[PDB]
Amino acid sequence: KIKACIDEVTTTLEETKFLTNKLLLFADINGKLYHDSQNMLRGEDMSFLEKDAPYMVGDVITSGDITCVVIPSKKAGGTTEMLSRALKKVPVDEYITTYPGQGCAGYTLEEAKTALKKCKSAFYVLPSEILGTVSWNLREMLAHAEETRKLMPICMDVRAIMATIQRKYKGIKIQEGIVDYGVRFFFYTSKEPVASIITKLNSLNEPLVTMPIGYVTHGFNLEEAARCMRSLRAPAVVSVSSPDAVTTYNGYLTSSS
Amino acid sequence: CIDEVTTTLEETKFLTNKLLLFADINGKLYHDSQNMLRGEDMSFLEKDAPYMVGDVITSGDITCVVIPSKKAGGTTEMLSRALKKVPVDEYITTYPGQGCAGYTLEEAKTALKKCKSAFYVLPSEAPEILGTVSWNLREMLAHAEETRKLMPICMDVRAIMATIQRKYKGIKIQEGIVDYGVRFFFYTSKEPVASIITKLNSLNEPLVTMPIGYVTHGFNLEEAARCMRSLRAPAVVSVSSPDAVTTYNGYLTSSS
Repeated sequence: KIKACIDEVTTTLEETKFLTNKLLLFADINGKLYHDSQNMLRGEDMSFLEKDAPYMVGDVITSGDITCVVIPSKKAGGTTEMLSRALKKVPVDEYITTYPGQGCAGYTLEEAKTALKKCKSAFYVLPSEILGTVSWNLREMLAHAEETRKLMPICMDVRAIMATIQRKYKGIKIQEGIVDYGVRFFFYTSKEPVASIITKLNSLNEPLVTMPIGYVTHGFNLEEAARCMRSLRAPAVVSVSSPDAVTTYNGYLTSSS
Repeated sequence: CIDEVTTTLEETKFLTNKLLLFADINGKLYHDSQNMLRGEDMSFLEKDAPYMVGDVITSGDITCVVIPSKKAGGTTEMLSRALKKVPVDEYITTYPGQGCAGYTLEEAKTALKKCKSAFYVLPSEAPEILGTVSWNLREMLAHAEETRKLMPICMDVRAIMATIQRKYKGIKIQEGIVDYGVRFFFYTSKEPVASIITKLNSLNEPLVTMPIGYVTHGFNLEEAARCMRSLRAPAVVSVSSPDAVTTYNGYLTSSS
């Protein structure tokens, strides 16, 4: 059940803390917390969560007032029914939590809400850059990346883009990952899932100039590409098709699923 | 649009000639689409690989569409959009994206119904001849040791590992094949079900196993059964109680 959303308007954190001290965190099979659950921590010792890893979906781990549940991953085939069932394994109580299974190709906000509402526990739910969206063509993007020395993610499987690159940067040895030849490229495939490309770029944590990842290449429309791009944390200049798409994209990026 | 058929492929070919096959990014066909072939030259499908979701490839009367994979995050909306790229016509086809952790029958039906093309839908591979038993671990191990059958086991189930290590003292537990008293096939809860199923289908040998993914990967019995339809290697499958045998067989024999 969802007792309240902690929007700071209607409900506040310090006031909810009178009701319960218990937190419900969401983890993956590897014992790694979902980003929203990680942002709920304030220097608590989370070492205990790796002491018993790897986990099975539905595994419940408790240390003091922190409870962690191992949830199914949507980007690996997990359904809403599987999500609700992993939540039913949590001992019935009052918890401060977030929407489970957010973001790139993860569960939608409505699916996360449903799973929390279906649960028998009472939940106090905490809620889950625009300045970077441009409308530059490939030429303009390449010129920017060569001048700034920024990393430029590029889908290796877009034939028209590869021909342009090979003609502009003659003798380029195209290979997966980092290729520093005129421009510092980051070559990725349409085979590698978007969430995986995003994790690799988030890890590399450096300035990027890119198109919205997965748009067309991985079967995403603009909205779906934007929703996945929310999970990109590395500083990025993001180029959309037309100037008309800039506002559209910003709208999808700024919304709630 | 749709006309679900009780009749065979060779029989349906009297109605129309065009086939709609479903492929992945690598240009490899989905199992149901591969079973629709009768020695046709499929080399052309590799000539232009890798593909993007939505790519349409035609040679003669065979049309292939690159569909999104549900077991990799694909949605129904993505599936319907890839299908809208297929030229409007009459096709003999199957339900797209069937398989383990693939799209459900209702999601596949919806995507085909959303499409403007007219379909003659051949049934999926699913079902009398069943080896569903209700054996406990000890019984399963005794059977595997005497028959020398391969016994898939989830390495991350602590209680199962303790039993194994106590029965087969000195066992060096490692991923994959470990031949020590029983020929085990150790897998992780990290590896997806469809991937374990593919590895076992490839090894193609007699198995004695519990329904793959049940509990370990978050599946309830119904979901584990639905994934088990994709298992083709000969298998003895053990469920909890004798009461679960019929329940499981029901889920295995059913539609979705």
